[PDB]
Amino acid sequence: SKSNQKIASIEQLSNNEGIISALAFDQRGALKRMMAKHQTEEPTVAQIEQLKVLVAEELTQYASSILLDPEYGLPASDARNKDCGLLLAYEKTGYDVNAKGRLPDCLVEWSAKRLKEQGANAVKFLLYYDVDDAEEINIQKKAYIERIGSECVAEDIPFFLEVLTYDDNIPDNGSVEFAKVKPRKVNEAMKLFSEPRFNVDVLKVEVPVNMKYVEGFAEGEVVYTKEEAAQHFKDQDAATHLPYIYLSAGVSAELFQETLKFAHEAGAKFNGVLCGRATWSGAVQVYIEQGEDAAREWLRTTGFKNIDDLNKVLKDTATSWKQRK
Amino acid sequence: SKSNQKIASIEQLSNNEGIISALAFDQRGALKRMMAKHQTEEPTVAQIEQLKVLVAEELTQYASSILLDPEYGLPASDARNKDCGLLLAYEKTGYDVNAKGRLPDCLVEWSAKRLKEQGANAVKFLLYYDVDDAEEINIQKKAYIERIGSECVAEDIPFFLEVLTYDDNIPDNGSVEFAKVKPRKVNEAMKLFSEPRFNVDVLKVEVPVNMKYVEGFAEGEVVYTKEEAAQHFKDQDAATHLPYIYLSAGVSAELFQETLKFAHEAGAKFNGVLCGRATWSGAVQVYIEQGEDAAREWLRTTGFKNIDDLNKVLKDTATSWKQRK
Ligand SMILES: [Zn+2]
Ligand SMILES: [Zn+2]
Ligand SMILES: [Zn+2]
Ligand SMILES: [Zn+2]
Ligand SMILES: [Zn+2]
Ligand SMILES: [Zn+2]
Repeated sequence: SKSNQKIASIEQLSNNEGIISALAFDQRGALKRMMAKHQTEEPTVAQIEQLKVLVAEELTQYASSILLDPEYGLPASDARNKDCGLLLAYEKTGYDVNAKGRLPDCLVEWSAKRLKEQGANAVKFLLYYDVDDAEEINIQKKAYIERIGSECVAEDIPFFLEVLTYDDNIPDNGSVEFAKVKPRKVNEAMKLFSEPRFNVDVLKVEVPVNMKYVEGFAEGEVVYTKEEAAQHFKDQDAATHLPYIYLSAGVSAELFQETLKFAHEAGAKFNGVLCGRATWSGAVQVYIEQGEDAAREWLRTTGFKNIDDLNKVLKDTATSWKQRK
Repeated sequence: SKSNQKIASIEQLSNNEGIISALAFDQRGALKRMMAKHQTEEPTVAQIEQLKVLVAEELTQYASSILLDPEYGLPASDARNKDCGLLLAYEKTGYDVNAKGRLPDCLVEWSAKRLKEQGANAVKFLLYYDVDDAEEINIQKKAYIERIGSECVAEDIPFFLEVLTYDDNIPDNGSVEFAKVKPRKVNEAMKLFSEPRFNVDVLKVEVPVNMKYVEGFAEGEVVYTKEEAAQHFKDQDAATHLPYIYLSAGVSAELFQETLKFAHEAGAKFNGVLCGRATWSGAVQVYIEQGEDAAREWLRTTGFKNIDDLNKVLKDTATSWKQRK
């Protein structure tokens, strides 16, 4: 029984079939790491704002919505296509490697009310979550999400909760050891944050396996057979009643496309994507080394190919956010 | 047009005339400072919980509600009189003297939803605010209060905002220099936090003058005449449309009583009090030095006299929270 305004706002984030075919560019710390590979200087605010503007200007005509951060992304939000909706990120970027727990913390100048006043159709918040963590840590995380979920009810604005999994006992997310526990980490977190007390509207989540270790896709060690990986997608689908969409996690455009196909064939009725680096990552080096004009040209050719190829796959694979179990 | 449930909850916090005749004991850091004057050991959790229990057991029959903190005050909340309502504090105790700005920060395990689930009839949050501070500091404070105000709308629970004033240029609140600016600091903060965007239900505030420097009350220097002090109370009344109640700030029971009379004669239509140390402060030394039985005896004699004398003054001076301008 979702409120009329929350329904209306999620319609504004979705395409004409109800698929969330969204473009993600709220990267801050992560964008700076990408830029640091191609220049010796620290990135400027102006530089970062302008790169986000280029992506919004060139690619939002092909997206149903764009996710931006309010620290650098407000000029880009003004530049978005007239039919493209807006999500704004609410968490501070990254986490303190020297503090235990990756504890969640909102941007200090912002509230759900102020994000709505900037024109957001949704508030997005990223939480790092390990279901096996100490309860002393996880209680703080549950309480924090309850606050944000309550703010978004009062402000009558959809709450998109992004969950990224981790385990302090397995510090490398990309490892074989992490790949074995990932389905559990992802699916259990979804079960928890689907509880009504968190007031989440849409979950933005990882695919439950690391595809780099799935039979057929794997160039090295194989952690799961195709049958095993497919079952992890089925378990993910059963973990929530809420609409859920996938993040790209910086894999190649082609691997992300083949992942969505695999999810669909396995029986995950995912409702779209918030796809960032798989679409636009190549623009960063071009912008730095060649300049603005060359970056625009990259976005009009390769960027366009990446998002158009993605949209074609979504048409065949994704399910309206309104579909009910 | 307050919601039905918020109205019902504030009725539960008020007496049969609609006056908030409430008992405050959410002190944590401040209570420890009081206890440290009478023992060499650091206070224990068990010790602090039990002192709050004694106050709830002996005095809540004479109060319309009690304000407690969720860190030590939950056993005391269970012990309150059946007709006495409950407010729970949401902020961490005190502030970091080594960090600039006294920036607001909720208790990490709590949310408005969880406070409501403990049986609170209201959420109370303390904000330290200097209207003359840098905007870089104050924007964070406004954003933070907007979040809490929004949570309390969603959870349909009254939001009591306590404001304490300060000025980093005048580090001693109790000084003559601070006394001169206090009315401005207090009244301007009330004007700001009465804006609809903060969703405050009731303001808990300081009296706008330091009575220790008002003509007639002053033993030393006189900062304001009686006429001048009376006008500051009139300005306070005009600063808000919301119900507002006074905190005691640890003055004597008799001075607090004469302050409420002065406010009333000046034309401040205050709606009650959240009175803490003026009522129970003497119990702390007795509990530590003499023990539990002696503390109960103090509460049944002097404690009772203090709260009963206060209730008599409130009957003559305070206005229903429902009164409209
Ligand atoms: Zn390079
Ligand atoms: Zn993301
Ligand atoms: Zn198909
Ligand atoms: Zn003593
Ligand atoms: Zn107080
Ligand atoms: Zn009178």
